[PDB]
Amino acid sequence: VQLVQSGVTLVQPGGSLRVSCAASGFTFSSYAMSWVRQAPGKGLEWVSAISGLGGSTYYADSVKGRFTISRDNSKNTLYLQMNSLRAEDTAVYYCAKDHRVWAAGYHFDYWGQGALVTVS
Amino acid sequence: VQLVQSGVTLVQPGGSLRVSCAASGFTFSSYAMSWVRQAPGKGLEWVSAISGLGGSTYYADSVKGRFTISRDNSKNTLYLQMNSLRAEDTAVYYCAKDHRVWAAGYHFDYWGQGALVTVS
Amino acid sequence: VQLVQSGVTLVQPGGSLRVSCAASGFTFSSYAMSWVRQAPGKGLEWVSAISGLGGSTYYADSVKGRFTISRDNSKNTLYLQMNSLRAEDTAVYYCAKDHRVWAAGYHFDYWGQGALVTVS
Amino acid sequence: CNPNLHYWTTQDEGAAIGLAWIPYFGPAAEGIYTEGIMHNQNGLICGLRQLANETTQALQLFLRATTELRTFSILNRKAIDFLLQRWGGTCHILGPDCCIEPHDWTKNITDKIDQ
Amino acid sequence: CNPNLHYWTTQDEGAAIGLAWIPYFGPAAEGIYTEGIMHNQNGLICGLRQLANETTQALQLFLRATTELRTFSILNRKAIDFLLQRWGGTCHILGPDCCIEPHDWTKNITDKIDQ
Amino acid sequence: CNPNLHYWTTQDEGAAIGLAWIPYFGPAAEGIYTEGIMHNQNGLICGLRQLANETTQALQLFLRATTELRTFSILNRKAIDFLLQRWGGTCHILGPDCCIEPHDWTKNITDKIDQ
Amino acid sequence: IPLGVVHNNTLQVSDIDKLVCRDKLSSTSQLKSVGLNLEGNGVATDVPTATKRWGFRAGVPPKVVNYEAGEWAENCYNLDIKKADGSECLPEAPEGVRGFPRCRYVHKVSGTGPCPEGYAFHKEGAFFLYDRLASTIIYRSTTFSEGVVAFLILPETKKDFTVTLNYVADNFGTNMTNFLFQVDHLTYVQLEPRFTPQFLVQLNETIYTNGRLIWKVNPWAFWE
Amino acid sequence: IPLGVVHNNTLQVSDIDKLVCRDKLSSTSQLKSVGLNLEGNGVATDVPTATKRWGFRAGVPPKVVNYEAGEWAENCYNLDIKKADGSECLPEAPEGVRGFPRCRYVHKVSGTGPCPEGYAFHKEGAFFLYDRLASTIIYRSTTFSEGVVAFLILPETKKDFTVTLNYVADNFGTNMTNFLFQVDHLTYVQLEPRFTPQFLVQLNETIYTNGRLIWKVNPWAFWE
Amino acid sequence: IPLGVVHNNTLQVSDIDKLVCRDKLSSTSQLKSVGLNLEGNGVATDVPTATKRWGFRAGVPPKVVNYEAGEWAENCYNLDIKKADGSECLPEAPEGVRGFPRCRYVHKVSGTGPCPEGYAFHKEGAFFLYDRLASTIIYRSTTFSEGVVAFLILPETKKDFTVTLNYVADNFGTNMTNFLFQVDHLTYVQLEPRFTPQFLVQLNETIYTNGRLIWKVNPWAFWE
Amino acid sequence: DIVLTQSPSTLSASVGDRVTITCRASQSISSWLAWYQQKPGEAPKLLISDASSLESGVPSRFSGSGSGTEFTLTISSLQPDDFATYYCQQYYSSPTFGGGTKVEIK
Amino acid sequence: DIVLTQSPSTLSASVGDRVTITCRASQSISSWLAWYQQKPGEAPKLLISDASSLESGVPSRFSGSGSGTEFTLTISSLQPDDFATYYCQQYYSSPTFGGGTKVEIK
Amino acid sequence: DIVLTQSPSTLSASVGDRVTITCRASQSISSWLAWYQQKPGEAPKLLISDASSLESGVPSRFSGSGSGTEFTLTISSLQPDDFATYYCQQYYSSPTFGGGTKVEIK
Ligand SMILES: *[C@@H]1O[C@H](CO)[C@@H](O[C@@H]2O[C@H](CO)[C@@H](O[C@@H]3O[C@H](CO[C@H]4O[C@H](CO)[C@@H](O)[C@H](O)[C@@H]4O)[C@@H](O)[C@H](O[C@H]4O[C@H](CO)[C@@H](O)[C@H](O)[C@@H]4O)[C@@H]3O)[C@H](O)[C@H]2NC(C)=O)[C@H](O)[C@H]1NC(C)=O
Ligand SMILES: *[C@@H]1O[C@H](CO)[C@@H](O[C@@H]2O[C@H](CO)[C@@H](O[C@@H]3O[C@H](CO[C@H]4O[C@H](CO)[C@@H](O)[C@H](O)[C@@H]4O)[C@@H](O)[C@H](O[C@H]4O[C@H](CO)[C@@H](O)[C@H](O)[C@@H]4O)[C@@H]3O)[C@H](O)[C@H]2NC(C)=O)[C@H](O)[C@H]1NC(C)=O
Ligand SMILES: *[C@@H]1O[C@H](CO)[C@@H](O[C@@H]2O[C@H](CO)[C@@H](O[C@@H]3O[C@H](CO[C@H]4O[C@H](CO)[C@@H](O)[C@H](O)[C@@H]4O)[C@@H](O)[C@H](O[C@H]4O[C@H](CO)[C@@H](O)[C@H](O)[C@@H]4O)[C@@H]3O)[C@H](O)[C@H]2NC(C)=O)[C@H](O)[C@H]1NC(C)=O
Ligand SMILES: *[C@@H]1O[C@H](CO)[C@@H](O[C@@H]2O[C@H](CO)[C@@H](O)[C@H](O)[C@H]2NC(C)=O)[C@H](O)[C@H]1NC(C)=O
Ligand SMILES: *[C@@H]1O[C@H](CO)[C@@H](O[C@@H]2O[C@H](CO)[C@@H](O)[C@H](O)[C@H]2NC(C)=O)[C@H](O)[C@H]1NC(C)=O
Ligand SMILES: *[C@@H]1O[C@H](CO)[C@@H](O[C@@H]2O[C@H](CO)[C@@H](O)[C@H](O)[C@H]2NC(C)=O)[C@H](O)[C@H]1NC(C)=O
Ligand SMILES: *[C@@H]1O[C@H](CO)[C@@H](O)[C@H](O)[C@H]1NC(C)=O
Ligand SMILES: *[C@@H]1O[C@H](CO)[C@@H](O)[C@H](O)[C@H]1NC(C)=O
Ligand SMILES: *[C@@H]1O[C@H](CO)[C@@H](O)[C@H](O)[C@H]1NC(C)=O
Ligand SMILES: *[C@@H]1O[C@H](CO)[C@@H](O)[C@H](O)[C@H]1NC(C)=O
Ligand SMILES: *[C@@H]1O[C@H](CO)[C@@H](O)[C@H](O)[C@H]1NC(C)=O
Ligand SMILES: *[C@@H]1O[C@H](CO)[C@@H](O)[C@H](O)[C@H]1NC(C)=O
Repeated sequence: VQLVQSGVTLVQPGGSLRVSCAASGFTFSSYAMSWVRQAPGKGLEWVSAISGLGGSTYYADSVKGRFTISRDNSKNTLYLQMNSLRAEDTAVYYCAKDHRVWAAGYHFDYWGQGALVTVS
Repeated sequence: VQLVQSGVTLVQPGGSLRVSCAASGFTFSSYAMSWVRQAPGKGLEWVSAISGLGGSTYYADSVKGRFTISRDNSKNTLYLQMNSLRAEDTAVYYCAKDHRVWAAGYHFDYWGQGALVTVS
Repeated sequence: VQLVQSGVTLVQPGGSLRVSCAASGFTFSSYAMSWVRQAPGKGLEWVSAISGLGGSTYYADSVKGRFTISRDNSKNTLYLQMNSLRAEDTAVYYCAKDHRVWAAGYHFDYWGQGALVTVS
Repeated sequence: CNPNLHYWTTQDEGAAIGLAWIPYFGPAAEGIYTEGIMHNQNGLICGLRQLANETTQALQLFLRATTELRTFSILNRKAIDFLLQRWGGTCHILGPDCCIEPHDWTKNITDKIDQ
Repeated sequence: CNPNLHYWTTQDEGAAIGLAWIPYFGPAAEGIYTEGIMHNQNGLICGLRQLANETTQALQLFLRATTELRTFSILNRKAIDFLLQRWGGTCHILGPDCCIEPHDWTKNITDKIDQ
Repeated sequence: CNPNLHYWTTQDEGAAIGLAWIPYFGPAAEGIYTEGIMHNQNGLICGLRQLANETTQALQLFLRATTELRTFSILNRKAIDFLLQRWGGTCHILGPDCCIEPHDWTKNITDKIDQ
Repeated sequence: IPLGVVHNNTLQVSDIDKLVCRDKLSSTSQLKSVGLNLEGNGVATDVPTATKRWGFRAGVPPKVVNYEAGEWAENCYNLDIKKADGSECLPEAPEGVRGFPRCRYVHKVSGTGPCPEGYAFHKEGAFFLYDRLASTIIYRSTTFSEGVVAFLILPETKKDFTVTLNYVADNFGTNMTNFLFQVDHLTYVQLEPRFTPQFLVQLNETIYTNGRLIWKVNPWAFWE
Repeated sequence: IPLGVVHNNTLQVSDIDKLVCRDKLSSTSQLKSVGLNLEGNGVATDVPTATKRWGFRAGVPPKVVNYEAGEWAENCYNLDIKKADGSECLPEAPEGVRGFPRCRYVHKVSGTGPCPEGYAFHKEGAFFLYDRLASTIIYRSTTFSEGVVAFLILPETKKDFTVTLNYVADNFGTNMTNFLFQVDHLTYVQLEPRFTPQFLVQLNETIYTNGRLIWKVNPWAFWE
Repeated sequence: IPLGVVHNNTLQVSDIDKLVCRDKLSSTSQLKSVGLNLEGNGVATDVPTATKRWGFRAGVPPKVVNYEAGEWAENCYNLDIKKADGSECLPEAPEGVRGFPRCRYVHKVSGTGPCPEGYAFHKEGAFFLYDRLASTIIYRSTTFSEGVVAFLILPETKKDFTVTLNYVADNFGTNMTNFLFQVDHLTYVQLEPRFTPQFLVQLNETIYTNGRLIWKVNPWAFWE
Repeated sequence: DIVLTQSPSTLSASVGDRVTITCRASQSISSWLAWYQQKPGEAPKLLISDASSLESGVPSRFSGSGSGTEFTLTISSLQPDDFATYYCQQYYSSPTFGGGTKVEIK
Repeated sequence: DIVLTQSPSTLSASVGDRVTITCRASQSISSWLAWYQQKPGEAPKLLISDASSLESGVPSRFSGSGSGTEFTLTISSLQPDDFATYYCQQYYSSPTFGGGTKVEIK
Repeated sequence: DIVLTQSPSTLSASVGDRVTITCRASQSISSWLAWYQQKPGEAPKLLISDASSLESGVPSRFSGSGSGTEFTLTISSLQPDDFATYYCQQYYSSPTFGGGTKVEIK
């Protein structure tokens, strides 16, 4: 049931990056996944998420079109390519899963480690 | 509000031609246009016309498929390419506009000069 | 009203063949046609048939996808290309026509000669 | 069978109208229509009479599956079937299944090779 | 004519929802909707106002033929008309009627000829 | 989840009929149907069970916009969406967005250059 | 379903799996759905056979279709029927559906019979053709004709491609029917199969001259 | 029908036979069917004209259409009408159809008149716009507005693109109508053409202060 | 909506923006719209839960959909309900819609309750599956089952891809319901959740042996 | 398809007189007729819309009327300029013309 | 799917006799059965359509009948030529066959 | 669009006390609220689904409740570990957050 934050980095503005979050110890294809932001100095917000098998995807409005959710249920690995960066993009970004079965849900169970992605 | 007949010509049978009628002093895109025949020695008949913006077009049956209405609302200029000619094609051809607004109409306001187009 | 069996042959298993059945003395385009099997040592079964003009076609389940009905109403000639062969394919195959008019029917009128097609 | 084809259709062509399209300044009942006649060039109409009597079977069976009453989408669906036959999602311009004419491309290609 | 375009549409975009889609844990009456405003860039909205008053005629005539009440298939049908204009069943890549961009093909072709 | 798939469909295949298509020389009630069974090759059916429970959301939302009762055009519309993804009105045969196989064209081209 | 295409005034059915690059299809306006009469074929088109061409059965939904064009009608048919008790025999014509607009002749009929439960279908599985709609079922008080449907493409070439009677049923053909045309409530005629509309228009007019309850005569396509 | 396309905030009508390789169309989501108000044009939008914009005729089927989006309404209209005898004037709003959801103002009306047989159409052939549906016909007890329809593509750019009154009819404009707003059963007002909703809201409130049968005054687009 | 495709007996969901030249689609016959049961998943499928899986609400249009194929049913459901006064609880099943044709078991039910205004929906937002049609709403006197829908392509490979009970409601689960199976008007049973159809068929038959008002017992998927 | 019917084809008159024209067709029209005038080799002008609504620049000497199939025109007083050719113009369905009408003196 | 049932598979007889056959199936058919005949290595012929309508060239010695699932055949008088093989032919839904029937003497 | 409203933003307390939080929003929700907790630089955890259904590993000291727009939380007894940051989490339509809530002593 172990989750893996991988690729925290400081990248100049306008940059781009692919995070990957791995998992283990459960039926990853049989769950949803998401990405969630903690901007330091303040609170939380939901970004984006996925179906159980990569069909449906969901984004928040603030970064709609910029980012590209992605998954590998063969590796049971999560991914997120990301386009041009800004200041508010400076924040932690976790990978998590939902409490409901078959990826049709919200109200996350657990979290990973978080990657304070940043710009300069 | 001034209208311009341009290209009267005698062209051998089977010929082809593009008339253009210009305009001025009003909101040409906000009106319809048409082409109308006076065969000398006899009366009148309606040929063809256009929408306000070049979407819809209309023709009479006698020359359907032969002729090709055309317009330039940027120049506010009317046009009419014309295919193979015959005897009845020997006639005047005016350019005019309708009394209604937004090119959705008939019952013309004014006329131009007329071009006795002919064959030999 | 004369029917013609043409191409009886022994062809090794997995082979392929185009039978043709000709006709005469009636309005062949205004009738249906079919192919029908007599396995020696036992009885009958219906295979496949056609519309009056080559639009619609029909097959039995046992050879569905294998065989390819075909017709020439210009020559008033029937055809049947045939793909990979098996043991049960060892049998006579007649060409016949239906009693109803305009090829919309069954319950055949007549028969031809039959071609004991075979494998080895 | 009749050769003669005293037929009709509906007046829903293109350029046939001034402003008579207006709903109740228009008939809607008997003056929305079109007539016509032909004669049996090449046995053609008796051919399609045969065709329709042959059609009825597959028609009713293709129909029978649904529960819908008033069908209107069949003709579209036929067209899409045509295109999927033409266009399944992959093309082989050489494999004579995709039906393109690229042959004359070689004209400009040989024009370039003689450069 | 108005330049201003205080308009609306329906909330049937993509990513706008959590689980509120559930039928009766959802409004269905007044909270399924979307608003918006614009201003007349380039005479644009008065242009389309003209356009619609011009549309009405051919609309009602194209409509009048059928007997069907509640039309829903017109927009599809328009799209298929577009494609049949684009794709009748045969293409001429050179004959400027098929609208393909093969010009850059010659790049790899000249790369091969210099082999 | 069940692996087993004791399923059914409707008898609306192609060549399955003699003349039983005739309306009232046919059941229309219980004999228009088809059965079948499978077993869970590769976790497949539990996979699609998950899939459908995930589908329901976007389904009802895509549905909710209209007022129409008995929807029938969704599947077409899905197919047209597929093609517009494939075919928006312009193609880039090299730009890997149009999905054509012209690679073997170079075969005949090199056959011509060796002329 | 198949599909037939005009080309140089010769038709070509396009088998489905077969491929034809030669084809062309620029619009829906090239497409048409056409409804044909069973009068160009020379079948019987008389009131008796019109009874015999039909039957009843229940446990069948209604099934309806739309067509664009068709062919002018020599004859047509309409009904207003109940049972022996005076209870209706048929369904009610919904909205939209209307009588077939063209009818050189109308074989309008009334009367009653047993009318077993079901719907008025066709023996050979034909259709029942209304104003731009066809179906397999009759509705009351409505004009139609029996027919079939076609499906076509046309090219872009330059071609563009009344009367009332009355009758009464008698038990609806239970191996058994007497048919009676009506002139008025004190006039009828033993109907007879091989007699035409025109023959009986003459009959109407000649008795309409001659003072007007039942009478007799006491003793082939129309395109000619 | 034509079709207009957004491109760099300038519209382009695509004539049918004309060909544009430059176009692009990636989804139906790019397509929209939009219903417009006749208030952006500066026409009269008062209750009298609303009577005068319409007429009746029969022998016409009903004809209905669906739209996705539209424009917010300043004014709207609703009816509940019978004849002199107290017999209905209109058809019944079927299922699905509903009042137009947005109405800053509602010109709801009642009363009777001759109401000749037919249906409430529009003089200039406009539409009658309901909850995501429009048509050419009125139904009782329902909100709407007069309008037209558009058909569009949008690109993939990043833009995403109350009140109640009452009245009474008087014979429906047979060269003739008196109109009367209602405050209560013992209060009415000779309605007058050029007076606004807001003017008459002020009127309501000021008499609603002043103790409350008929009164008078005894003596231009809104985007400003 | 997504779309899943068979390929070598492994499914592949095609994300929308993603592009796959490898795909192939030769006909609509390759396409299918399939309706699934909530019995392959091992959920509760008993009469009590069947009450608990639903609720009411108004201000919601009805919403209907069509499917081609599905899965055979172990259990099914049907209703005929009124209120305490003896006034109906539900809408009426329109034409076309029919009971779900396959039912190894039928949990047919009657009775009454408060039945607050609205329509019988599903808690988790499932569907209500009828003869080749599904929807979100119940209609009276009709068989169905709860389920979902799929959307598929198939390749051109060579695979081609009873009972009645009775009950009575009791106030419809207002934190509260007694359920009672019926054998006859002088026989019922305190229904109990974990007991099967088969258990209660045995119960029927054994009391049907033993002379036949209320009784009790006084004390896991089926694919096994 | 529809064909107007000017009636008569020409007139002879004298200034100040009051003159009438009738115009007919095959099928009924809902007062959607218009009138025109021109001279021997001059571009025409609009006169009336709907056979009842005169236009700017039109002298009020004229008077159009009619309904359905039959339609009319009357001139109160004549003028030399008014001795030109006049025309009947359908715009209902096939926006066509017929012959026309003319004025004289002798 | 549907499967005929000839009954019996063969007969022994003698000329002039009167003989009957029955044919059955799984599901009901609306008198849409047909009969055939052939000989040891000869192409068949039609006999009856719908199990009641004989054909040209058919001797009236024969007599077909039946309905639903059960269907029949009777021969008034026998002949040497009539000692051949006969067949039952569904054409309702799956236009199939069953075994067949045969004649003998001993 | 919808915006939660934690109330208040922080607390000061002392162990064993009983403590309450309220959370609000703009529009009504059908008891589809959830709660969370984390610490200064630690990954959070789920606490309650639907504002009434606690989870495994959750101490029963907590108590969530509410309906519609207003929603709540109560703690029976405090702990040092329970002095962390807590959060209100919409998941109805826009699965969003608001500020959060905090604990202290002084
Ligand atoms: C797609 O998959 C989803 C999940 O991924 C399924 O949906 C959920 O499924 C679970 C389990 O099947 C459901 O859990 C059950 O919810 C009941 C509803 O309770 C409501 O009412 C109470 C009281 O008002 C509220 O407190 C509560 O928050 C809810 O609002 C619970 O009452 C059930 O609890 C009982 O049953 C369980 C199961 O044995 C026991 O362990 C408990 O102790 C208790 O006795 C139960 O927890 C959940 O409600 C579903 N919700 C949603 C939104 O889906 C879908 O079913 C599936 N798709 C389809 C079509 O089925
Ligand atoms: C699309 O654009 C078209 C025009 O391009 C609009 O349609 C026309 O719009 C004009 C002005 O809006 C209308 O003019 C008005 O017509 C009234 C109708 O009169 C009818 O009845 C009388 C009596 O029987 C007949 O004589 C007459 O011929 C008509 O048959 C007139 O009565 C009006 O006159 C009054 O108002 C004007 C305006 O202030 C005053 O100046 C006059 O003095 C008088 O008091 C007026 O002239 C015209 O009728 C419209 N017709 C058509 C066919 O469109 C469309 O409205 C627009 N599209 C949409 C959807 O609105
Ligand atoms: C498409 O083309 C098909 C044929 O290819 C047409 O259908 C057949 O057409 C023929 C001739 O038109 C029909 O023949 C007639 O059938 C009648 C029905 O009889 C039924 O009832 C009796 C008694 O129960 C049964 O014995 C019998 O088997 C049937 O079940 C017969 O009664 C008719 O016989 C009478 O008329 C003929 C014609 O003059 C006389 O010669 C006879 O002596 C007798 O008086 C007649 O034989 C046939 O029934 C049609 N069947 C089918 C299934 O099509 C279609 O009509 C055509 N398509 C359309 C739309 O019309
Ligand atoms: C039989 O023919 C007579 C005329 O020969 C029909 O009676 C006349 O029908 C015309 C039809 O337009 C009416 O205008 C006349 O008024 C009718 N005559 C009378 C006296 O009213 C009659 O309708 C025909 N049909 C029958 C009698 O059934
Ligand atoms: C005219 O205005 C008055 C108020 O100025 C309206 O009466 C009030 O309407 C509000 C609307 O929410 C109600 O809450 C009040 O209860 C109403 N007043 C009373 C005394 O009940 C009135 O409806 C308006 N329209 C009329 C009179 O036709
Ligand atoms: C309970 O079981 C009995 C039989 O054990 C059912 O009664 C019989 O049902 C069959 C069904 O075909 C009928 O043919 C019999 O006629 C029935 N018995 C009698 C005496 O009529 C009964 O329907 C079942 N259900 C109950 C009692 O609710
Ligand atoms: C490719 O070349 C072969 C001969 O080398 C020729 O027959 C074939 O037609 C060519 N391909 C096409 C599409 O013409
Ligand atoms: C083919 O070559 C001609 C000149 O030889 C050029 O004008 C034309 O554009 C070329 N074809 C295409 C499709 O570019
Ligand atoms: C064009 O050439 C490049 C290398 O020059 C090659 O990688 C590319 O695949 C070629 N285009 C296509 C469509 O194969
Ligand atoms: C009509 O006659 C046939 C036999 O010729 C018989 O089977 C049928 O039952 C009869 N009809 C009625 C209604 O009795
Ligand atoms: C209204 O007045 C016109 C003439 O101005 C007249 O033709 C019409 O008949 C009048 N309306 C009624 C209902 O009488
Ligand atoms: C059922 O119980 C809950 C609390 O457990 C209560 O909120 C609800 O109101 C009760 N139902 C009724 C109908 O009173």
